[PDB]
Amino acid sequence: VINTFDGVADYLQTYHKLPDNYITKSEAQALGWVASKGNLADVAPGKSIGGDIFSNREGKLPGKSGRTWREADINYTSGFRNSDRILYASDWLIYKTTDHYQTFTKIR
Repeated sequence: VINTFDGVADYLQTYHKLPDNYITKSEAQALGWVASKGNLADVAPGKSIGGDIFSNREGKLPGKSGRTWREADINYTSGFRNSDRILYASDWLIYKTTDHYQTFTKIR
């Protein structure tokens, strides 16, 4: 599984897409995922949540018209989701978060 920051970021860059292990929460919900139960590994073995649009409500991330930000879970294996996320733009700027969207740092 390609679920590490470096794996995802190198990948995102050479393929312009998320690796195979990711699904959206809506997708995830459709196969039986309940956030309150921390059961994703059960309904969707070996997958993590990633590919939903991050709204960038608080302008912490570089803005531009035509630019869309997207999110994805990092270092997930089973249980409750962690606080680790990767944020990628349509123009392919990659940022990381480890504090649940509070602070962002450039990775690519």
